[PDB]
Amino acid sequence: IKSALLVLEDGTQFHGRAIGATGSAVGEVVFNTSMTGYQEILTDPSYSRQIVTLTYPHIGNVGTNDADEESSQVHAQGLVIRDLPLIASNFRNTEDLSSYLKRHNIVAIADIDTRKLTRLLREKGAQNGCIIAGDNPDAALALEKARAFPGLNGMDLAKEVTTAEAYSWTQGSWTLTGGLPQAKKEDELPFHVVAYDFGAKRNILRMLVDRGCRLTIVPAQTSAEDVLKMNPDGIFLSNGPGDPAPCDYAITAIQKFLETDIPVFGICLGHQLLALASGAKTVKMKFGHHGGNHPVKDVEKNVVMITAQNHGFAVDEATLPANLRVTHKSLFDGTLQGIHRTDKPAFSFQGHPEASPGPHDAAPLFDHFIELIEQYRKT
Amino acid sequence: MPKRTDIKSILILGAGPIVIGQACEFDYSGAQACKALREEGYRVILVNSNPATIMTDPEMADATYIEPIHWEVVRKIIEKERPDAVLPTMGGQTALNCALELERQGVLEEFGVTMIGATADAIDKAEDRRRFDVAMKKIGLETARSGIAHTMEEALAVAADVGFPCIIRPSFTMGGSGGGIAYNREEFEEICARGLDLSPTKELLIDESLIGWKEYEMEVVRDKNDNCIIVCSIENFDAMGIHTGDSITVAPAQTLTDKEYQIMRNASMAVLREIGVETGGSNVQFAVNPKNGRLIVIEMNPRVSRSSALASKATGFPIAKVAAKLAVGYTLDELMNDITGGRTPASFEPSIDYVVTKIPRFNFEKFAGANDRLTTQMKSVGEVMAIGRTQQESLQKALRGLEVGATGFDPKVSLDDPEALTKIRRELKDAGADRIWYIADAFRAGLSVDGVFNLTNIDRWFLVQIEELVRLEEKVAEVGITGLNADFLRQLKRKGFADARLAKLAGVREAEIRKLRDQYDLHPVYKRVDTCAAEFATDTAYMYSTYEEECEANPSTDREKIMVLGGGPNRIGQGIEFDYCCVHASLALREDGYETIMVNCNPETVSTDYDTSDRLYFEPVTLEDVLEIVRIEKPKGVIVQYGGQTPLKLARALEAAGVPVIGTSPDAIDRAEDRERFQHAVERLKLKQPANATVTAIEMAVEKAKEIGYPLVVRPSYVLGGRAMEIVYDEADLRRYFQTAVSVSNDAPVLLDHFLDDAVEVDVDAICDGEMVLIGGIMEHIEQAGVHSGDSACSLPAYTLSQEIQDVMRQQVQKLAFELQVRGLMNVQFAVKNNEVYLIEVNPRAARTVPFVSKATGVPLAKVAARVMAGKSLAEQGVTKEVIPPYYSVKEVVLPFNKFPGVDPLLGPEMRSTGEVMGVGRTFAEAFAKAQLGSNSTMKKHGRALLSVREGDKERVVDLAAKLLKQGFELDATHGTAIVLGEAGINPRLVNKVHEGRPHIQDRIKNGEYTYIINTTSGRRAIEDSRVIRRSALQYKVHYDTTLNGGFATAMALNADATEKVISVQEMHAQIK
Ligand SMILES: Nc1ncnc2c1ncn2[C@@H]1O[C@H](COP(=O)(O)OP(=O)(O)NP(=O)(O)O)[C@@H](O)[C@H]1O
Ligand SMILES: Nc1ncnc2c1ncn2[C@@H]1O[C@H](COP(=O)(O)OP(=O)(O)NP(=O)(O)O)[C@@H](O)[C@H]1O
Ligand SMILES: CC[N+](CC)(CC)CC
Ligand SMILES: NCCC[C@H](N)C(=O)O
Ligand SMILES: [Cl-]
Ligand SMILES: [Cl-]
Ligand SMILES: [Cl-]
Ligand SMILES: [Cl-]
Ligand SMILES: [K+]
Ligand SMILES: [K+]
Ligand SMILES: [K+]
Ligand SMILES: [K+]
Ligand SMILES: [Mn+2]
Ligand SMILES: [Mn+2]
Ligand SMILES: [Mn+2]
Repeated sequence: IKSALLVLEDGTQFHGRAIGATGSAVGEVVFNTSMTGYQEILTDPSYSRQIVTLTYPHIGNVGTNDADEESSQVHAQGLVIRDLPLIASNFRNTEDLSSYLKRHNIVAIADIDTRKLTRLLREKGAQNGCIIAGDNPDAALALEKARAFPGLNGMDLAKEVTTAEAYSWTQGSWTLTGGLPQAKKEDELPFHVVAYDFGAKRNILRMLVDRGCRLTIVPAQTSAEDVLKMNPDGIFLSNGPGDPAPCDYAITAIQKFLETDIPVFGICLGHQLLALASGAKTVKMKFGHHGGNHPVKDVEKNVVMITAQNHGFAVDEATLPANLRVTHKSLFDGTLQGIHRTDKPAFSFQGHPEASPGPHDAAPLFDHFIELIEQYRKT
Repeated sequence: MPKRTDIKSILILGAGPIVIGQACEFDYSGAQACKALREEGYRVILVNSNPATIMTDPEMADATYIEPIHWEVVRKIIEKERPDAVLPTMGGQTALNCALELERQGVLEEFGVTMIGATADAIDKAEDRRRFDVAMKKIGLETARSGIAHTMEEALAVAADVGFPCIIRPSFTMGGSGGGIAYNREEFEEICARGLDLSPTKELLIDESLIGWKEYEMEVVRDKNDNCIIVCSIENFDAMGIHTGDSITVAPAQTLTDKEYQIMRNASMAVLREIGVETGGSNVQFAVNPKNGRLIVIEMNPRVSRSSALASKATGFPIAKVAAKLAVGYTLDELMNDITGGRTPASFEPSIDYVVTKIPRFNFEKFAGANDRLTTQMKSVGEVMAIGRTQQESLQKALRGLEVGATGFDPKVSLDDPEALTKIRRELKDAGADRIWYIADAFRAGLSVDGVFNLTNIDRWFLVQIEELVRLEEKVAEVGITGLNADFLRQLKRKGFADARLAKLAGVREAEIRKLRDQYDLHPVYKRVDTCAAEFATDTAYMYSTYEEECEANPSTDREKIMVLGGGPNRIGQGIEFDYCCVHASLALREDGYETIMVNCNPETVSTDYDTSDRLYFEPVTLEDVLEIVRIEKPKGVIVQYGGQTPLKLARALEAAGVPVIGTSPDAIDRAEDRERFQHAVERLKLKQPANATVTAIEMAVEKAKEIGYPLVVRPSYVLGGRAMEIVYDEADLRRYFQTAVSVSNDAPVLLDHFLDDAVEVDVDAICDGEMVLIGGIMEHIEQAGVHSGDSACSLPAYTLSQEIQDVMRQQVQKLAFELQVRGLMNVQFAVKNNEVYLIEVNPRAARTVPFVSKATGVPLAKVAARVMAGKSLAEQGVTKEVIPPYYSVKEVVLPFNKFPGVDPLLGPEMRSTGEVMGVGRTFAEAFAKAQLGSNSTMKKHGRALLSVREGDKERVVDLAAKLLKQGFELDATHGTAIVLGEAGINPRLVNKVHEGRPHIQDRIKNGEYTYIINTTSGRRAIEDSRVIRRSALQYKVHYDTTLNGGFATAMALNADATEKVISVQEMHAQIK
């Protein structure tokens, strides 16, 4: 018998079973309502320093596969589930969940009341916690480490997960029939996008490439100047972990891009950054949005779309600069989900148009971006 | 826009009598719509022949019509109610089909009725197989290698194409009706023959084989703004090849990666869009090749389905309610999510933090010579649903919630039976209703998961789970009661193990495990259903039990509670009537100020609706499960009289365990339920009962039989629906059916009752408050005693019985009510022979005739009796005098013989009907004709009639023959009948039996020579001799009667017009003074 234990800042204990690597894990604990796409969720960089709790009891039913990786590694700090299936049963499976977690050296616990945990977080808001998996896990030590957690509030995580050297991406999206395609030749890509890497999901890139862009990924801290110098047909601002607030560099630079006529697009963090760069304010939500069933309204067309969400922070609507016009809102809590510059060719989305995992509903948000780009090209 | 202006009045098309493949789902659906609209300021008019439904409650809709669901009849309703729109999507196939014929016949057009929810083209687009297929290809979805057939010659050629095995699927049918798996040529013609005839469009869709692929369904809802959502996804346990309705299924889907889900999801939406569904919800089914994710579209249902009900109960998402509203132009974003206290919009996709399991409920034991292998045509009669935090937990609960005697995985074969692996093999290879239990037996027997997968095609994801429970079970067996430490016991409770299963394994008493649990403090917690996985709070109390940490029960201390125990899955003999009563008891008491708690796990019910009671425990109706809730609810009282045989059997145990049982006592119930005890009561009362004896063993039975004399009726204790009941003609008839009678007798004796020949059967429903007895109604049966009350047609008032004799019965009822200590409802059964009242039995509870009588008398008996049970007397309620309506009311039943062809469609002491209809008339004749038509009888007012009667009926046959002649029929008869008729002066046309020559009856019936068939038999052998007329009459769709009284009634009906006049229930009730 292999123990594990999860302790919340508030002193609440969850005793269960160890399902991943031996050791401890500390982070901000979050709940995710997705019924499918746990692997994609795990390899999502925005989860860095976060201990992810899944609401759907059985996690690992389909095993894992490389195509289902949204990044080169597992970003989640920890994994909290109700039940780890006996077997993985899917033709796409290459490695059972346990193995995978261990391999990625992830501390993970199973067999706990995730529902009670969910209700707690939803009720009393996000909390930091600690998971200790091993022989005799020390509940007081766990608490200590949890308590000692700093807090993603004011935590710039973007810098921590970003790429070292800028790079090129020309790879398209996955197909059932073909799987992950072969990278394309630059010449096959009309458009040329520059992407800030704030801890970006591969699906963003693929979907872009999918729409005719040849990409160049750059570190979060890259200078607008350095940027402009490549003559990009459009710029893009990825998703990523932590507080967007603290990221002055990127803020600064974005400000610098909005002086020019280049089209710009921000997803999630990028959304927050751009809103920041537009003089808007960002807040940290009670528990945030994490799932794949989130209704979002395109206020403009008065059309609803089910989306993939993952965000602990948000942009304050009642502090929005006039130049900032609301394109979208959440139908669950009326939060701000999308914005557009009145003056510029810059807009953003709070959720994930790229899904992975999740509904494909918001993928057209990309198309806008392509419109904006072919237009600047006409120019 | 918001809700529509040009529409004020809506006509909701009901689904008719419950039949296999088309059951309670719609009453649930129908009733949802009704409430939805009405809550929305709309005039609601609805038509439904079924009296047992809630939807036909006069207080449910503005205009309620209990009329035959015939376009001519529906016509007259339109004509009279001048409805604006018509909602034809909440009544299954009956409704779609009718909506379409109204349309065809230009009736809609004729009166300006707008078709809402779904248009006629959309409907056809999906209902039509060729069309559907064509759409699939147009939107690039894949379907199974097929072809369309309009003929046999054409079906042959497509079969010679796709190959065997092949899948037959007619257009405009559901429940796999008229379909099946052709594994050869012989099978092929028989199936196609049936489908082509069955098809409204005379069209079959023939497919290649996808047998063994995974099977999935998705429930989608689409609005006028084009908003689209997946309400629920479902993964089938049983693979492609076994109709979803006959399969164990779970929600949500379990073995798809996000990538496959999305594909499936997109396809689902693509499909609704392509077909034209804009203002509702539909079900899209798919097949998946486990080996490669290859997706294939199976079909679409442009209406609500049985999965919608299940899907609804599974997520807390009110499908039918929403859809209704959507049909009047409401949009998803507009609509609030019920359960989250309207905190969120209905436009979202539900997320659940538990596992839902549904298992079908069968009744193969009632249909001996039937093929009991599961296939593409539905055979089940009901379904149970369970919720658990884990699949194991979910599954086990469902097993015990099914009410088939299982505690969970009880063994089917012995471990020390040489032939055991062979039986297992078979059962696995060729699924029967018993498969799940055999799968466990296979693990006990040494078969591997792989070995099982190969035979079953059931995903290993499920299999390993069952193997693990088996291993845990073997441990319990080894360690025994001593090994039941808290840790282990706790682990066991968590995997769904029932105290009862643990008990058998540990070779102890269930009460011992429960005690042990007590010691340990091992009790379950209650979670709530909320549509969102706890993302938001809910103020609704829709809960399920689980063994975890946190409890969300939060019980009131505030009020006096009343617990109502539900009937579990529907089944022959115990159906919707019992739901209707439960719903009413809650409605009543609640209104009276009590906090009402419902315990039930039938998803297709209104009782399992969160609007219905204060509290809802979606749990198996077992002793263990009920005790736990009681433990926490601490109710004022519990009602065990409104949910069938179940809670009835639990009574003693409950009371004994401290449960506060209200209404008729457990001892009292036992006086009535135990045949020997009942027998005494009759004696002590100086009442008349046949010559009989109560017995426990054959030899003695045999001996006693000699005494009583044959023929004789074998009646077990503690059964309803005539389970295992049989008329015995001799010793050996006896030895053959005796054990079976005992096996179902509940440690109570089996009655041996002398058969009462040429006697009239009577049912009496009454209420006793200990002070007074209120007679609800006396119903005289058409078919004689010997034909189960549930299978007989009946009249209210009686149509032939003297007042003098009825009065004799009213008194016996009262005498009995009082002696037996009845408190609430009771149902009394009598037989009239020679102007002599005979007592057959007493049902110490609400009976299946209750809803009908209520509807007929305008008195809500379930409500009244519920109040009496809770303390309020009849006097106090002011319900003290028996009502005798001004009109006639006739009940007729619908039988499933057409689903089980290898069965002799004979009537008897054991109930086999699945549903019923109500006929209301100015006369008995008018009532009957209406009943007969609504029962979907093929009877004509002219043609040739075939007469083939038994000896006893040789006297009244003349009168019957005569009557047919005066009507313009032309007669044919067989030998003996012809002789008698000849002697009367009636000269039928001679017809050759099958052994007599050619052409014979079969030939002539088969040729379509006849429009009516009257065939009566007597005796085991003479029955088996005439089986072919019956089977052929059925196959060829000719109205047939198997009782002379039946024939006489038919005859009368000939002098009436069921389409003549229509009347609302409101209006019927108003005619009562
Ligand atoms: N190609 C095929 N191979 C094997 N099995 C099949 C195939 N097509 C269908 N089936 C099975 O046949 C069943 C019935 O098909 P279906 O189209 O749902 O009939 P239906 O009568 O319209 N259903 P319903 O309206 O819900 O009562 C399915 O549940 C499958 O298990
Ligand atoms: N002695 C008898 N003579 C003739 N017919 C009889 C006799 N006993 C019973 N029957 C027939 O057998 C049927 C079933 O007997 P019954 O005892 O009522 O069964 P049951 O299962 O308790 N029925 P129920 O509780 O109403 O669903 C009756 O409806 C009669 O048609
Ligand atoms: C579903 C019920 N029917 C087909 C629509 C057959 C009983 C109506 C007659
Ligand atoms: N109410 C019973 C149905 C009667 C059937 N037509 C037959 O006579 O057997
Ligand atoms: Cl816990
Ligand atoms: Cl294939
Ligand atoms: Cl142990
Ligand atoms: Cl059969
Ligand atoms: K635990
Ligand atoms: K199936
Ligand atoms: K269909
Ligand atoms: K009868
Ligand atoms: Mn269908
Ligand atoms: Mn009975
Ligand atoms: Mn009876």
